[PDB]
Amino acid sequence: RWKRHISEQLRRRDRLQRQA
Repeated sequence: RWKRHISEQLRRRDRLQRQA
């Protein structure tokens, strides 16, 4: 499910990679 919430983020603002 997170794939839909990340697919748009990782594509726009992939700032989660640093958040972990």
